[PDB]
Amino acid sequence: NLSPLESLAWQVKCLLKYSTTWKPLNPNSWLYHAKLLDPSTPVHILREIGLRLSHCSHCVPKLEPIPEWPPLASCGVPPFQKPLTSPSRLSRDHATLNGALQFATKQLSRTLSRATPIPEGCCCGWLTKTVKETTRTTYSYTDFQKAVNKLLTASL
Amino acid sequence: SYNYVVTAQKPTAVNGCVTGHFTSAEDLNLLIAKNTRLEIYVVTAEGLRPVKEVGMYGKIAVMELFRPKGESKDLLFILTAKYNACILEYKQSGESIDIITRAHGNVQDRIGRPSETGIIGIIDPECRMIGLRLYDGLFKVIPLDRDNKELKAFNIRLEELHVIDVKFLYGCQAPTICFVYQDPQGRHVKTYEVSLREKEFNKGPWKQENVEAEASMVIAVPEPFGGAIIIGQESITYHNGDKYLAIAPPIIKQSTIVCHNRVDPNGSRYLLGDMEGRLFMLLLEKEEQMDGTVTLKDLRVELLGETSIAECLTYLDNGVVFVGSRLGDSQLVKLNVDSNEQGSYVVAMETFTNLGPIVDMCVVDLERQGQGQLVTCSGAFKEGSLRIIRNGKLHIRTVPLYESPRKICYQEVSQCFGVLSSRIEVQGTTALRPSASTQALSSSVSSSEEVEVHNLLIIDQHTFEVLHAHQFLQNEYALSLVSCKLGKDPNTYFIVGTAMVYPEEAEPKQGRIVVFQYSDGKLQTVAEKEVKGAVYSMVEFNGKLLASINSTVRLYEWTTEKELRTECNHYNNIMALYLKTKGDFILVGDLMRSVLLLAYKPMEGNFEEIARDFNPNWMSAVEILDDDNFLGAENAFNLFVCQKDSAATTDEERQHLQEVGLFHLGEFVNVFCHGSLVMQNTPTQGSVLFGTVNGMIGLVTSLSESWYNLLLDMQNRLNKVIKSVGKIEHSFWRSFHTERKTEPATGFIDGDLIESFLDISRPKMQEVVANATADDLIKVVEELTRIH
Amino acid sequence: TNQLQYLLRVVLKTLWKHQFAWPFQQPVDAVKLNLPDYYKIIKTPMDMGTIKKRLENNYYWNAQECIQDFNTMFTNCYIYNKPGDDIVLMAEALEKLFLQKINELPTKVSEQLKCCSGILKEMFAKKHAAYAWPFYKPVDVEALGLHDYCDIIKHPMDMSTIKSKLEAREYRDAQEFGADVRLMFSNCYKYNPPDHEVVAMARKLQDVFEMRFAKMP
Ligand SMILES: COC(=O)C[C@@H]1N=C(c2ccc(-c3ccc(C(=O)NCc4ccc(S(=O)(=O)Nc5ccc(C)c6c(C#N)c[nH]c56)cc4)cc3)cc2)c2c(sc(C)c2C)-n2c(C)nnc21
Ligand SMILES: [Zn+2]
Repeated sequence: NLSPLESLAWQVKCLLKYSTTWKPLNPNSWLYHAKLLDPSTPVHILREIGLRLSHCSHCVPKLEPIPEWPPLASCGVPPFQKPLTSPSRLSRDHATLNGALQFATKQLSRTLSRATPIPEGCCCGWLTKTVKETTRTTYSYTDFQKAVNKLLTASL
Repeated sequence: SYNYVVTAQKPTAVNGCVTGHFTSAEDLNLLIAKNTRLEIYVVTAEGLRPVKEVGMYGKIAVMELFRPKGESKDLLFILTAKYNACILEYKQSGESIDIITRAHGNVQDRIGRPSETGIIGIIDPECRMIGLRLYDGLFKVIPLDRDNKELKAFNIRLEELHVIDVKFLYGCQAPTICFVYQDPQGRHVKTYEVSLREKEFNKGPWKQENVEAEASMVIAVPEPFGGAIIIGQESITYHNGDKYLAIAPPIIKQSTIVCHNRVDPNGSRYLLGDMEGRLFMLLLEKEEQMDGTVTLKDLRVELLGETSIAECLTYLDNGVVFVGSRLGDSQLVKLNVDSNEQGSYVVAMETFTNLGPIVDMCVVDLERQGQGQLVTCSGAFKEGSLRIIRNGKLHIRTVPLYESPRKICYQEVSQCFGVLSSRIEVQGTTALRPSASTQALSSSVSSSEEVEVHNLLIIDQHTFEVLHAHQFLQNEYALSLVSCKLGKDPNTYFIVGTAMVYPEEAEPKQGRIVVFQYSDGKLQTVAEKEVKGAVYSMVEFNGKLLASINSTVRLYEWTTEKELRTECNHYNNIMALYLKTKGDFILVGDLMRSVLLLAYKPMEGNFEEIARDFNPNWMSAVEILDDDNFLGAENAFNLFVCQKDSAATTDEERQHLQEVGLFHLGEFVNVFCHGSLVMQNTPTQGSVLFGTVNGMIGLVTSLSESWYNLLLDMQNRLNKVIKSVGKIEHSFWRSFHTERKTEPATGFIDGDLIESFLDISRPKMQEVVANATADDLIKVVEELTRIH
Repeated sequence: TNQLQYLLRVVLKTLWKHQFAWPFQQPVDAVKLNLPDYYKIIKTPMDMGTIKKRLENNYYWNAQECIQDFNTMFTNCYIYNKPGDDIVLMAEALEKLFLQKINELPTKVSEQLKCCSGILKEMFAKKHAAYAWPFYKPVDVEALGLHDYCDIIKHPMDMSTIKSKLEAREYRDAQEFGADVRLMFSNCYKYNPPDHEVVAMARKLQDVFEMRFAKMP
C-alpha cells in the first residue's frame, strides 16, 4: 500500500522525466553518497524541488549550480580517492572548527571516503495543480516549490 | 548595506617559524609568522627581545631564509595562500627600521587543482632556484638571479600526481630534489635533477624504493652525511645511494610525529615533535674508515620530556628551544644535560599568551558594573582552557582544564558558568591524565583505540573552581547548550543537546534533549525528551525552546507538567546547524544552502518561509545585525551580508536574499555573539564580536550611508600612500575569493587600514586629505577608535 | 496445496492491485514496445498474468514452481535494464513487498447506451485509476506546455467529456460513443512517439475498453 505522498512523488518524477527543460541534479553529486537524500524511496524528488536543487530552466534560467564535491577543507576527502594525509593529522585539523561544524565534518569525512562513483514546454502548472488538489489557474516554478513546501511540512 | 570590521585582539596562533641571520650577520634572529603578521626577534642570553612586528596583506603559508652569494645577510621569502610572493631584506638606518621589498610577483596559474597536502616551498642551499609545488602534477620553479625582479616562473611536468613531501638535497653539482609519491603499488621515494638550462627534469642520483605506508616527512641531512631521512608512522629510515638504514623503536609507535628541525649544523642531532606533547631527540652516530670518508652506522631516538602540542620547533642556543603552537601556549624550553627528578630533561622558561582556537564565547559582566567581559573556550586536548578577557591592550586571565572545551553559557540566577567538555581515553577505558572532569568537588553520571567521553561542567564565577561535572552516556556527544527560563515556570534550567553515534550509521539516528537545573549547589536532571537525530543547536524563543534535529527545525513548548511538547515543524533544509533569533524571526544557517530566514506566526502557529539565499556557501557561523540585515561567514575566510530585498517586481524576486556585501576577512570565523568592551550608559551603531581559529577577535558594527561614503573615499586615498609591505595591492587582498568565483570587496570598510592613518607623517596626512584638514579627520578617526 | 492457495489468495491478490502492478500484468509485447534485444537476452519470459493463469488452472505441480516464476519475473527486469531505470525501481519495490509478504507462507439503442454508460463508469473506477488517470480530464494545452498539440490533433477528447455527453443524451446511438472513445485513444497514439510511457497506458486502457465493448448488445 503505497502512501499518498509516495504516489504523488512517483507521478511527479514520471511526468518530469520527459520534460526537456527539467535539469535534475547530477546523480553522482555528493548528496547522493553521504546519504543526505535517500535514493530508494521516490519521495526525494520533492525534497530536491523544495531546496531548488532540481529546477526548470524555463522558469529559472540563471540558477547557480551546486558544487559536485565539497572542497577538501570541509571534508578532507578528495573526489573518490582515499586521503593522502594520515588520520591523526586530519583529526588534529578538525579540532579547530566549532562544536557543530566539527561533528558535521567528521560525519562527512567518515562517509564520503568509502564512496564509489555510479556509472551514469514547461509542465510546472499541472504539477502544482496536482499537488494542491492533493493537499486541498496559471502558475510558475515559485508556486510549485511553495506548494511542495507545505505538502512536506504537513506530510512527513 | 554598510558595515565596519576592525581587529580587536591580533591573532596569536603560530603556523610557521624560522631562524637565521636576518637583521644582521652578527645577530641571530627567530622569525615567527602568524597568519597575516610577521614577528621578528633577536636571541640573547636573557631571552627574546622583539625588534619589529609588521603586518602583511596575505595569509603567510610558506616562509624560508636563504643567503645568495654577494649578500652580507640573509633574505626572506614569503608566499601567501593567495599566491602573492616576494623577497624581503631587513634594512636599518639608525633608529628607523624599514622592510624593503627586493622582488615581488604572482605565481597563480590560470587553471589547476591545488594539492591536498598544501603549499610547499623550498630553496636551493646554493641559491640557484626557488622550488614550489602549487598543483598536482606540476612543479613550479623560480630562477634566482638578480635580474628576475618580477619573478618569472616556468613549470615542469611531474610524472606522479600525489606528492606527499619534497625537499632539496645538500651537496650536488646541480640542484637535486627528493620527495615521496604514492601510487597503487605503494609509497616510494624518488629523485630528480632540476636542470636550469633545459627547463626539464633528469634522472637523479639514486633509485626509487619502497617505504613505510605512512611515510610522511622528508629531512635533508647536510654534509658529509648526505642523503635524506624518511619519517614514518611506525619506523624511520635513512636513504643515501647504496647506503640504507632503518630503525623501528617502539617508543614512538604510541603517537604520530608532526614536526622536526636541525640542531647541529653537522646534522648529528634532530628534534621530533609529537602530537601528545612529547619532544624526542634523534641522534645520528657517525662512522669513519681508512679512506678518510665519513658514513652513518646507526640511529637512536630518546625521549626528552613534555611540552605544548607543537606545530614547529627551532633551536637558538645553549639548549634554548622555541615551540610554536596552534593548539596551546608557545613555550621556550631549556634542554639540560641531566634528567630532572622524573626522567624529564625539559624545563620551561617563558610562556606566551595564545587564544585560539576559539570554539565558543559569551559576553557577560561579572562585576555587574556595566563593564564587558568575554569568556572564551580555547585550546584542544591537553591544553584546553578558558580565557577571561576584559578591556584594560587587554588583560587575559587563564584557567587550564586539561580537556577539550566545546560550549559555554552564563547563568546569573546562581552565578556559575556551564561548560561542555571532552577528554580522550584509550580502550574498559582508562584516563590519560588528571582533568577537570575528575578533579571537581562533586561528580555524577547519567544512567537513563581512543574513544571520546563528554562531560558537562559547572564552574563558579568567583573562583573558577570546578563545582561539579556530569558525564554523558556511553558514545554520546554533547553538541549544544543554552540557559533559559521556559514558559511560565520561574526556574532557570540548563538545556543540552546530544547525538548518539555508531560506526555503521552515516546520519545519526538517535539523540536526546536533556534539561538540567542548578540549585543548592548541585546539578540534577529535570526533563529529557528523546528525538530522532542529532541536535546541532538550541535557542530560547519567547519562552519556547527552538531546536534543530538533523534537517528539521523544531519548536517545543514547556507544559506545566515539566515536559517538552511539539508545536510545529519544518523540513526544507539539507542539514541545519546554526540558529539565531530576534523577536519572531529565525535565521537558520544550513551546511551548504547558506542562510534561510523564517518568521513565526503567532495567530496561526507555523513557520512562514519568507526568503532564502540560493548561492552555495559552506557556512560556519551566522548572526543578525538588525531586523533586515544578516551576517555570515564561511571557511573560505570571507564575510557576506544577506539582505531581504526591499524592491521587488514579482513573487520570485521576493524569495531571493541578495548578497549585498563581500569581504575577505583573512580568518576562519567560528562564533558570533552580541556585546561590546567599553563602558556605556557616534558614527557606529550596534556591535557584534566574533572569534576565530587563529585567535583573532574582531568587532563588527553598522554605518550610516554618509559615513560609508566618507570612509570609502578615505580608504581609497590611503592605498595611494601607504607603502604596503610586499607591494600587494589592497583590493586584491580584500577581494572575495573561493574555488568558484572572485569579486571585489563591497560594503565593508577595512578597519585595520583606516586606523593606520593615525601613524603616517604630517606631510603624508596633508597629501592624503588634499582636495578640509587633518584635524577635522583626526577627530573622525578618534571617535572610531573609541569603540575598542 | 496449502502454500499454493496462500499464494493465490493472499500474495497474488496483494500484488495484482499494487500501484506498480499494471506494467507487468501482460506479456511483454516487444514489437509494440520496441524492444530489439530483449528477446535475445532473456530465454524465459514471464509475467504476473501467466502466474495467475497457472495458479487458477493448477498448471503447477509444486508451490515453489510459482515462487521461482515470481523470482524469474524480477530477474528478467533486473538483467535487461540498468540501475536508474523506472522499471528497475518498480521491480525493486515489488521484490521487497513480496519478501515482506512471503515470510508468512505457512508450513435496442437504449440498451446500447445503458451498456456504454456502464462501461464508461467502469473506466472511472479505482480498479484502473493507477494508469487511466491521464485521460480523466481534457489535456490542457497550456498547463503541460504542448504548443503543437493544438495543431497536430484536431478533435480533443477525454472521458469527462464523454461522460457529460452521455448524461446529456448527446449520443443518438452507441456507434458515436465507440467512435469517440477510439478517437480519444488514437489521438494519444498519433501525437506521442511509441516510446512514451503514456502510449503503454493508452494501449492497456484501450485493451480493457475493447474487451468490454465487444459485448455490446
Ligand atoms: C511529456 O508530455 C507528453 O508526452 C504529452 C502528455 N504527457 C502526459 C503524460 C506523460 C507521461 C506520463 C507517465 C505516466 C506513467 C509513467 C510510468 O509509470 N512509467 C514507468 C514505466 C516504464 C516503462 C514501461 S513499458 O511498458 O514501456 N516497459 C516494460 C513493460 C513491461 C516489462 C516486463 C518490461 C521490462 C522487463 N523485464 C522492461 N521494460 C518493460 C511502463 C511503465 C511514465 C510517464 C503520464 C502523462 C500527460 C497527458 S495528459 C496529462 C495530464 C499528462 C501529464 N498526455 C496525454 C493523455 N497524451 N500526451 C500527454
Ligand atoms: Zn517550469
